[PDB]
Amino acid sequence: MIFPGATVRVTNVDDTYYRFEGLVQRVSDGKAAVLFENGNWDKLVTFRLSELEAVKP
Repeated sequence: MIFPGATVRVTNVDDTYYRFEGLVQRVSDGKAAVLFENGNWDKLVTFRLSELEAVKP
């Protein structure tokens, strides 16, 4: 149910971006590229779907 444009939260406690929320850019092969943003800072990271949970925008 995670699709491009959806907002997700990272749930893997061993990940740098644990609990960060970002926008899904693309989904393929059971993985999703997520864009995190904060002012002039941003980071694009690919996660396995099992490391992400859908949340409200």
